[PDB]
Amino acid sequence: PGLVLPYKYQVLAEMFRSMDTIVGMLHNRSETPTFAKVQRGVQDMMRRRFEECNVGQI
Amino acid sequence: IENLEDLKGHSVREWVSMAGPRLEIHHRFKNFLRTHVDSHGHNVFKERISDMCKENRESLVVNYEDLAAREHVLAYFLPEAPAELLQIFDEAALEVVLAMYPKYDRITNHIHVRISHLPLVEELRSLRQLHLNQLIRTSGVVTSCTGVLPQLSMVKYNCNKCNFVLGPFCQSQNQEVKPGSCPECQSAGPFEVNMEETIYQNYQRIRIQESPGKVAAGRLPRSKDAILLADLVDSCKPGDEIELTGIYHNNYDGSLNTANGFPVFATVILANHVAKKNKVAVGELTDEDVKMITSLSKDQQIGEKIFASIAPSIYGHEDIKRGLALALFGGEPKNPGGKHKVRGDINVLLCGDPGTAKSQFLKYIEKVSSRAIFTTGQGASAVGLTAYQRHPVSREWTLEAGALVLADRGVCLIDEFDKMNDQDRTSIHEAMEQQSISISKAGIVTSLQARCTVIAAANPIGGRYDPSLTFSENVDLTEPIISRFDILCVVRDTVDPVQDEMLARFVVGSHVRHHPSNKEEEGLANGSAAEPAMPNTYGVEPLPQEVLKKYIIYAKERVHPKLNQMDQDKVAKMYSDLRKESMATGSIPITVRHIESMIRMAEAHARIHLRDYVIEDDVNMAIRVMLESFIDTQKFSVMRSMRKTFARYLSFR
Amino acid sequence: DEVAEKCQKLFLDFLEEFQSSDGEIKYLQLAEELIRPERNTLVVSFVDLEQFNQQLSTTIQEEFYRVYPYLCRALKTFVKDRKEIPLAKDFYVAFQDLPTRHKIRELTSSRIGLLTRISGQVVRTHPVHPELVSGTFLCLDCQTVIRDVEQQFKYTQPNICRNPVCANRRRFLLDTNKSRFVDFQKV
Repeated sequence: PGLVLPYKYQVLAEMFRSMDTIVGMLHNRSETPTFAKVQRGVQDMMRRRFEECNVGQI
Repeated sequence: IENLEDLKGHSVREWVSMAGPRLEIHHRFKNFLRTHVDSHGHNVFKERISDMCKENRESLVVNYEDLAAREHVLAYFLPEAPAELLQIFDEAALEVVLAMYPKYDRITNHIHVRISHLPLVEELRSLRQLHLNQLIRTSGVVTSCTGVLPQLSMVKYNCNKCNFVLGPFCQSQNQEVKPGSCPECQSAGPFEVNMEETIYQNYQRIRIQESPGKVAAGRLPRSKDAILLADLVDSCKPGDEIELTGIYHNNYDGSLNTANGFPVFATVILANHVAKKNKVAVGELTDEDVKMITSLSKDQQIGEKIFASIAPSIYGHEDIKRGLALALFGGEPKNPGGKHKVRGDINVLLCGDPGTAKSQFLKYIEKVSSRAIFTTGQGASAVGLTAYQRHPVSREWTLEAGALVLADRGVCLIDEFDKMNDQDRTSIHEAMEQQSISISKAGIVTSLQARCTVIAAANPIGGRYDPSLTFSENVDLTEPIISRFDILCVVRDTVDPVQDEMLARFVVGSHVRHHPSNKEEEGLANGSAAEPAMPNTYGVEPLPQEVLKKYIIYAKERVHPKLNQMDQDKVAKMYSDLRKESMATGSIPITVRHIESMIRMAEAHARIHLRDYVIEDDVNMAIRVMLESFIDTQKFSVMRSMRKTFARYLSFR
Repeated sequence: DEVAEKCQKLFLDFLEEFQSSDGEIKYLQLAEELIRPERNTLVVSFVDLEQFNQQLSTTIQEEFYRVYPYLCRALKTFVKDRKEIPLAKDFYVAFQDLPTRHKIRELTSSRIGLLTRISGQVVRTHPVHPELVSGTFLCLDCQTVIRDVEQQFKYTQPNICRNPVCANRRRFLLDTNKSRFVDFQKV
């Protein structure tokens, strides 16, 4: 069989790669990443707003 | 040498200390500089070598997304402790520029590489001792800068004992050599003062301040010392929101270690890379907001969409709210002349009868914008304005700044302007004529840029305002400052039984909506509201809060309206109709200020509807605004000769 | 001294014997937050310590400057039994909740070492400034690195180096990535 690709599930697949970069170099010796100040770091090359509904599907 | 995740009991500043794993890391970054593989496959890093040697710009930049995508196992080992990884990498760049360009060795070496676009940005308040010696990207507005300073870095001393002159020495603020362990195998002899054997090194210090956009009422600002070494010199200007990356390193003094017991304990930031931002903020916005603003702009009622949202606390005075929205854009300061730089800012001067709450209309525009300040009259003077002496601690000279320089490309709010001193009103004309100040102190001149829109609130002389007198004489202000604004729309409150039923009805409706107990079921509880929207005077729904935030950071930095040549000659002969009619009853004629200002409001309304060029529908609604403000500066008796005659011009759309 | 060591062994058992509301200790929920290296909360209630011991808490407030290094090593050992912690970050005792308040005009000459509370209000505000606590120097005579350098209230310099031949009787060199600082405010 072949393979398909939508548009709503491929965003969260590549977002996990750009998400571990703001949690590894900060939680080891500085503050702990939360769910408030991290909205700026995840709003760069994505140009899409991230809230709480996207967390329930992950 | 291959695997780097197995430190074997070592720390971060120990595994990359020897030359073991360095063999593979150095050979990987060296071959990648000449072999650049981007999207389509264009080697652009090879051409950048020949571009940095033309103007002797030793600042090789590189994108962080390129090094993080090719090596997924190296995107974390770099932001660890890059204090020693970038210093050793500078020697690798010298082996590349000299291998292909042998003529570059004639100039000085030690090329400091750069790095831009960092995935992390920290504010200037959350940094303490946990971020010590960490390359963190921190932005902020520049308060002041320093020019050339002859830093004592190497002083020659003539000695005679073994035919060896003493030197070079170390006396800079970075590191020094304390007496007791001389680098020349611990030797010392006679000294002799010279006069031409002293080679100084460039050294400048920059003041960093917080951005006024996140400053609330009831907070104290903080300062930050920024130390910049060589290479990156004169790269920033005072009063400009830029971006400078550096290492949060402590301060190592050398002047108080001979008398005091504790040295200067301070945390500064060194220089590594600069980035002058304005134009890059609109390119990094979201995508879902661009689609929703185009669906609402298709209607022909978007003009009154923002006029009904200005100050939703006091009802009435519709003509006042129209001038506040147009002054938020500030126009587009261009160069219409051929050698003279004509300013292009919309300056509005408000002055009403004390009793109608004139200062509450200004407290709303400062919260819906991105940069706005607020000052009084007796709280500042000629000193705390734009620039004013030295640093009397160890013989130093450092100029400072005021409040108009840091408020670049923003909206300034000045309260209590009529009670200002006479020596202060005659010194503010320099800042509101060229948007720049030439500080000529200590023989060092430096020009900057300060885009501001003066918004003041004056009061009549003594008691209340009297409409029987002219506006130029009713307020205790000079005459050269009046001919520098544009919108002079003033109002006079009086007892009117035909309209007093909406004032008492709107203040009691907003008293419950703006109550902290009512916000528990509205702001706290999502999906519920006690009172809906207030009945406006146009039947258009107002705007909440998030609409005005993403409105000025998009339309102002996207479409640039040009200057066409439509029926502009019709205004030429129309101006002559009022020029030879004003003195026929008793009024001053219209000067050339109302002619060159028509382009300001023409491009302001075209930016709302997103027009690439000016249209005739924008120049018509701009004449009714400049005429309604000029008639309020004369006598009420001559209003029947100007309004009835020019009734065809005050009725458009 | 053996007097300061006795006030630390009995204080370690206070965090497990004296309960709070139910059958849980208020310090149990605080231990889960100390694992994250950005928050160091060590609130100790004085009105609850007197319920378990009174003569033991007398020497704590009477002589507090001497038992200062003993409180840092006792709380670090107790939290070690809860969960293993790294050996690269210290703590600080946050003793609060004092029912006794002293007046600014009520002071003599032996007020040092007394853990009290002062009232009043602050007007002037100064920015933060670091402080050399745990540093590392380097002898410029024999080229030897000396670790574990604690700075009290003066310029504590190693008078005797590692080599028992000569020493550096002048100045040293401040380390870079091997020096922990603690910022403070001089309000």
